[PDB]
Amino acid sequence: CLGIGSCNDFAGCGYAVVCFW
Repeated sequence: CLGIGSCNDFAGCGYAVVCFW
């Protein structure tokens, strides 16, 4: 849940660098 540009943090909330999916 931040505004970067690789994958998603926790189900629709925002972005992630370390990919949960």
